Amino acid sequence: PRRRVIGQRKILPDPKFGSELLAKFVNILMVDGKKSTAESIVYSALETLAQRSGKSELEAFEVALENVRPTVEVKSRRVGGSTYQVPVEVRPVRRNALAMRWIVEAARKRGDKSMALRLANELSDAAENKGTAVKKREDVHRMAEANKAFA
Amino acid sequence: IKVRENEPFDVALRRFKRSCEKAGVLAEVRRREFYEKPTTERKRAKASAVKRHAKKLARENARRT
Amino acid sequence: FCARIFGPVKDYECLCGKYKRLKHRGVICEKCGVEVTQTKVRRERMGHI
Amino acid sequence: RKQVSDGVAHIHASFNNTIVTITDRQGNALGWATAGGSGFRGSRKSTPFAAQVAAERCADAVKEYGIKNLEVMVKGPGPGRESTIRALNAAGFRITNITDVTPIPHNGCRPPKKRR
RNA sequence: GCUUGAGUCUCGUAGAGGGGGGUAGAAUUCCAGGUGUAGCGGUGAAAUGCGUAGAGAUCUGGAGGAAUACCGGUGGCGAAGGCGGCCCCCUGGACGAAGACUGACGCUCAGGUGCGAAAGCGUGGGGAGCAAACAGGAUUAGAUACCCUGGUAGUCCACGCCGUAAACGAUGUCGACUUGGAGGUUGUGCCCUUGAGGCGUGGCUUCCGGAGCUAACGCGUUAAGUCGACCGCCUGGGGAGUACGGCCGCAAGGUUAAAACUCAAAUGAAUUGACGGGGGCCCGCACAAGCGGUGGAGCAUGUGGUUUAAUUCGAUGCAACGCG
RNA sequence: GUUCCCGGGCCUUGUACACACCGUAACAAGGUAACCGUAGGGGAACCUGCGGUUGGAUCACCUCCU
Repeated sequence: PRRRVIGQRKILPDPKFGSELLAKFVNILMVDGKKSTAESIVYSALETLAQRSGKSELEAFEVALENVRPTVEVKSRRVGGSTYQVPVEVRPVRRNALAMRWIVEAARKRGDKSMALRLANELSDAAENKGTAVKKREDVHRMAEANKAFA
Repeated sequence: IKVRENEPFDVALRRFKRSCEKAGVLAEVRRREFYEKPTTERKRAKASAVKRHAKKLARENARRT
Repeated sequence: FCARIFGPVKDYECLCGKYKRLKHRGVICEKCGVEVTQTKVRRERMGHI
Repeated sequence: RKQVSDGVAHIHASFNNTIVTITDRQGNALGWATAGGSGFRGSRKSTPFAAQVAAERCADAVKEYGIKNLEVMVKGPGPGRESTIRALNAAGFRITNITDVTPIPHNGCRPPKKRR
């Protein structure tokens, strides 16, 4: 808001792994403020996705994160008067603020079973490039190349 | 007028055409004559042409900002 | 090679040229301190770091 | 046809129209292309993008003739004059030389009139 | 009688200064011929028109017609108006170094005379472009109005008539006097024009200022500062810078130039607000990226309307509707 | 991040306004700048052509060379 050049604040790291990528995903997957109730679910989800993927509970999350993390977010920043989108290379901190946002929007759609299992599906789908999670990431990337003449 | 350059271009290079007149005589032989017009607008133009030099004289003596 | 750090490029001559007066002595360029004195004394201008 | 290599593309951009007329040095025309004959009716003909489409409609209708070292004789510094000569140098043409052959009048006769 | 006033000659320069005629070149309308396409043109948009009877577009040859991009400079000439290729002849006005003289021969005005952009018209020719009256399509409730395509008058060459203006740097004219700077334009004298200059003098013109004037803005050696000489104009606005009459005109009118009545102001300079689909910067979750809702559903509450024996009154854009 | 959008402030430009923003021709550039002179025309304002002047407005942005 007109002055902020401030970055990101502090969050409590995960009580298991030294990954705070995972630590941000829990605060976004929770609802009605209940983080304890939400964190135990991420655990029962991260296990079965890694169990259906082929590797460990940490790389089966980072390697499954590259398939759902864009590089571009196009924003409305005009120079003249016409209406066009400008391909904006986004900061690395917001890139995750794109991935672990749709994966959550995935855990709230697809009426499968428990939350830990529907999530275990959508990121396992991302681990094999499929599903609604990885799907929206594809769509944003398509929003970039069609507007890459305006520089 | 005529730009050529045998090989190092990878560009059209019409910079002397614009450096000639281009719109110079376009703006003068495209619409109605009206003989007096330029005279008046060169009037406001000339006074503002001396004004920047008046700004050159306005920056040399003080500006203790 | 500075007038603010050392002195006048020429005798009573400011860096920017705000003082092309060989009468001006002492008065500095208010942008950056250019105390106008003889440029020949710049064979004795001692500075530091 | 014509056995021509010197495709003289007379690019004339009036105000709201980019009419390019490829011919020969003798005058034997090959055909034309226009920012208005391709569509874009309105302030759209006024855009060099239509003049770009123009240089492309002019980039064709010559694949039966064979212009290679072409001459770009420009007149009419209106809508074209920019993304038109550049479109030819982007359409696969080796322009021997871009010419601005403007036999400007000394304003002998009286011209029309516009915006009042 | 004598000279600082007026004036001319010897010796020179520059110029959209005027005048008669002739000529060069491009562009445009159009004509003939070869090529060739289905669009050109125009506007915020549409449309009249042209088009297989081949337009627009390209090259060559060419006849009318008017006008000179770039050199172009709040620059030059002139009483003013006004006026931009070149050449031949004619020629007015302005200015200067060094001398020669009559010796104030100087200034201006009612009646009077001359110039007079552009336009109206008469006459021998003309019509490319633009374009009064007018026609078609639209903006529109309407168009005789912004726009486009056509088009009579006019525009041009030569002779005249009515003899008019913001004919306005609004500054009447001859002249003398009054600290400077940036300059521009055109000559000249002196010193080695070694050199892109230094020191003075006249014409025209622009900006900032002192003296002084002034309501103020500002003018400021070209004055609105200081005087003398000559003429015209004003007595609040409107009526009206008009009718009619003298004089003049083929036509359109022109010059000199009022009254009755009514109103109690007309006008100018200079400032702060109101508003701006004018410019710049900044602030608030205004927006960008996300989370939860009203509206579809349930409960409680409220207002208008309706009805009733009565269903108090008030607020009733944001700031009324769990408010009293 | 201030270039989009709603409201606000400061500086600034402009006004025949201060009683304070049948047809729009002037006052913001009134989205067509104004007035004088002349001929003609239309219910009518005024408009079209020609000559002049300032009693007119911004010279702020978007692409290129040091």
